[PDB]
Amino acid sequence: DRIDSVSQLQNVAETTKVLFDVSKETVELESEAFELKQKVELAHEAKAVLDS
Amino acid sequence: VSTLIPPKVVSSKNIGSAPNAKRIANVVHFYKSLPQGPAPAIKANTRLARYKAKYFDGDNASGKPLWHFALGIIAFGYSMEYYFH
Repeated sequence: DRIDSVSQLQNVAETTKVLFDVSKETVELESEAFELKQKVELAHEAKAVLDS
Repeated sequence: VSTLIPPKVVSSKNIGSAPNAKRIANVVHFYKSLPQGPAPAIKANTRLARYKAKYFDGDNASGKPLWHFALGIIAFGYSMEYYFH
């Protein structure tokens, strides 16, 4: 029981590393999303005054 | 902001509480021991050890050694009684 409880952290360590770095980088690169979102809002405002 | 890291934190985490306590007990109990019936040490002959390896062996240890001892005792006692009575 000790053997098959321990025998899990062999091929999952790389998955944990890659998921950690990917999730952290995706969370912290939200600056691009914020810039695109504000550009979209301002373009929408310009189009809005256009149809107004 | 870092996520939890279970498989990355296993240095301090052991297998429950009892399994890690008994791991040290069971790892060395099977290390320094005879493989299979090594060192029988059957050979012994020092009168007392001669009895040990001749009749007092534990493989049978029946009443035959006891009967032989009783026969020797009564044989000596016959001469003792002849001397005394």
